[PDB]
Amino acid sequence: FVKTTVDNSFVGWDMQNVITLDTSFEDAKTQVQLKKIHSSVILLYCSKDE
Amino acid sequence: AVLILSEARSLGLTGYDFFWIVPSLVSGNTELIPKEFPSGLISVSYDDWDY
Repeated sequence: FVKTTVDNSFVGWDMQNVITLDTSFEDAKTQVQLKKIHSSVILLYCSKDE
Repeated sequence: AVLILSEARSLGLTGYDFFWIVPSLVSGNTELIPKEFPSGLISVSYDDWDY
């Protein structure tokens, strides 16, 4: 839905590094995948504890 | 050095593009290499094969 909304829009948004991390939470891959982000605003979709 | 390498491998700092350079006193005698030393580790040292 967010892809559909950003595509057919008249303003123009830039989006990079759409992370979908599921491998423990401190095992190598999650660290680098989180380090890839360098812009400044974050949207996250989790369940309280996560 | 061994502890730092073990703690850095788990942090993802040891990948396909990460060059480590190490002084001569770490490679003690080049005959007691542990299992935590990653392949491709440049370390200048004095000569013993020649001379």
